[PDB]
Amino acid sequence: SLEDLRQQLQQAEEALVAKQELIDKLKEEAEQHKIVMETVPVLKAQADIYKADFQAERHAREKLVEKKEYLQEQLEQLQREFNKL
Amino acid sequence: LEDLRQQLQQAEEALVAKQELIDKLKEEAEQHKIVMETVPVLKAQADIYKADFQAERHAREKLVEKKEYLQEQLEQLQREFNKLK
Amino acid sequence: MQIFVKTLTGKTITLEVEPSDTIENVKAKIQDKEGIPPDQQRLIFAGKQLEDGRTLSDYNIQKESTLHLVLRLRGGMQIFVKTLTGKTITLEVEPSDTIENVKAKIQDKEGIPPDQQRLIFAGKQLEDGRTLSDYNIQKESTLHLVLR
Amino acid sequence: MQIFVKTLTGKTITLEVEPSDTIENVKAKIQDKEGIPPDQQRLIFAGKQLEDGRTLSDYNIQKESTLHLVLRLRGGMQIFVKTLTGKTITLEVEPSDTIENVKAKIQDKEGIPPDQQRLIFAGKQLEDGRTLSDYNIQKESTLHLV
Repeated sequence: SLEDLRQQLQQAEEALVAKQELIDKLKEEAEQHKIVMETVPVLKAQADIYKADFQAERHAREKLVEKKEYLQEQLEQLQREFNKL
Repeated sequence: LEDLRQQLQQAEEALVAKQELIDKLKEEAEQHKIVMETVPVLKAQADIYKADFQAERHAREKLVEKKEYLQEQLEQLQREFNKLK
Repeated sequence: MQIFVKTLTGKTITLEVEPSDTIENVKAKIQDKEGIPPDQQRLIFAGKQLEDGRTLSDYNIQKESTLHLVLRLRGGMQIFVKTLTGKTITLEVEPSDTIENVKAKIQDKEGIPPDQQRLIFAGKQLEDGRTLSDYNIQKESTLHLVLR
Repeated sequence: MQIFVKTLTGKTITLEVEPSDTIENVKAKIQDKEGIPPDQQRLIFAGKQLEDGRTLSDYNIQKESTLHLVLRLRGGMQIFVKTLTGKTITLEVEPSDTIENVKAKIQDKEGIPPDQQRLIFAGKQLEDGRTLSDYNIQKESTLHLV
């Protein structure tokens, strides 16, 4: 029987290997994930920076819209006094 | 054999351990999977920020030209006024 | 046919829809609840951007399916406001935006309450009721704020 | 001590530095071997945006370490170039950029070969051995292309 006891030892060492594989797998896949995750800080920072630069450009544009306005009404002024004489 | 029984349960126990490991792993994988979802969207965001930047750079450029012309248009009307009375 | 969307802040909102609407139809509905202008919002699923028009059925979207929303920085149309100090601030707007819609957004940047505000566009005074279209205000246009 | 800096999409440069070397110090070195102006590069360690004034020690950057690099979208100073009648373009410059380097930057944008380029800045033609600072050119300034 001692016969059966052996048929169980073998039976169970083949479960150990089959299971150990399902571990190695999950272990590797978990690592890969950890590699992709360690980059989110960077994605964050980048989203952040871009928005920053955008804001910069929106103010640069803001100044010009303010210049355009100025020269616009300065042309208007000249025209008004050229229409005379 | 004293020792046979020993091995079978020594294996059975090591077997349970592994199964608890995979359970732990499978449980983190589940956590890893809803988090990973956040990566493609941190990229899709970095992108539309860049395009937002460019569409802003542009308007700035269009603004740079409209003030260039105004400057000249103003300088002109000034030469023409000075040669007048 | 009862789905949510989520900003990258965590902030979730449930949106009552059916598996027939278009991408813009969803976007249309977002603005209803949240007030977020449709063109300023991009939508993501299964790791990819969705395009207005193609209906939400197509992109395999199911019930309680979690969608991903992203707010742009620009908004397609913009206008300008010059303060009593001479400051120029760029507002993000749309044709159908009442003077109350504009007065709203001006309160956000400058702060000043929507009742100290009197907007003069090309000589004439603006009035809360009428939208941007009524006065025919094209983009890049510049409003003026003066004393009430 | 050596560290590997890598941007998000590929390209890992390796560089040799001291622990007391500051961030502004490492940026100078990344320009020295990659061109990218310091005002256009932001470094990140452990998910934090490093600071030009503090050192590698202040952040625990030991040997074989990796700092992440993110490129800006602008740079603090930019000039413009009008083809005298055509469209106007924006250039990302540094006050100590030579005029030839300005030609290269133009060629990257409009194909125009530096040989076929003549630049005038508010009268005065810009020679090649000189810099934008030498003609007192500053942000928002506009150059004329002939």
